[PDB]
Amino acid sequence: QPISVTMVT
Amino acid sequence: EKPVYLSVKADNSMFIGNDPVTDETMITALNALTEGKKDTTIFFRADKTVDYETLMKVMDTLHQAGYLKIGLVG
Amino acid sequence: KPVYLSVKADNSMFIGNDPVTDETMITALNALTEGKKDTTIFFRADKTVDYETLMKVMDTLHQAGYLKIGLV
Repeated sequence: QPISVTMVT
Repeated sequence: EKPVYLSVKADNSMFIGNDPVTDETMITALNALTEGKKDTTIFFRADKTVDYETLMKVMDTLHQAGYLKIGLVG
Repeated sequence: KPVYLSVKADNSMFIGNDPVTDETMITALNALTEGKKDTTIFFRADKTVDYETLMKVMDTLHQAGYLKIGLV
């Protein structure tokens, strides 16, 4: 049950 | 479409844009902004002290609602 | 093959079962991925780990080019 994320900068 | 910023504060207060929300009201408030467009980018920001359990409760609410384009900001 | 990164309440960190810190994590990860940056990284943490800690780890992975992150 993962949640994908991007990190922004 | 225009990204939405979800903020969680150290007091665990939560906001969609400037609108106060809780787990039970967040998806209604978000749909007001996205008009239900699930491809809208959601940017999550939190106070440095917010813990992972809180983060995961918010992420799960968005995920079960079909909001899958999430960026973490810090 | 995906790699699991665990952060514990005391801020100790592991790649697989290998203890790591921010300055050694990418070497340890490259030993498992052979440098394949499309390898999925699953981040798991204790409930009390702070967002600051999560973001320090995410930034280290990000600056190294590991962009396929799942939170568990």
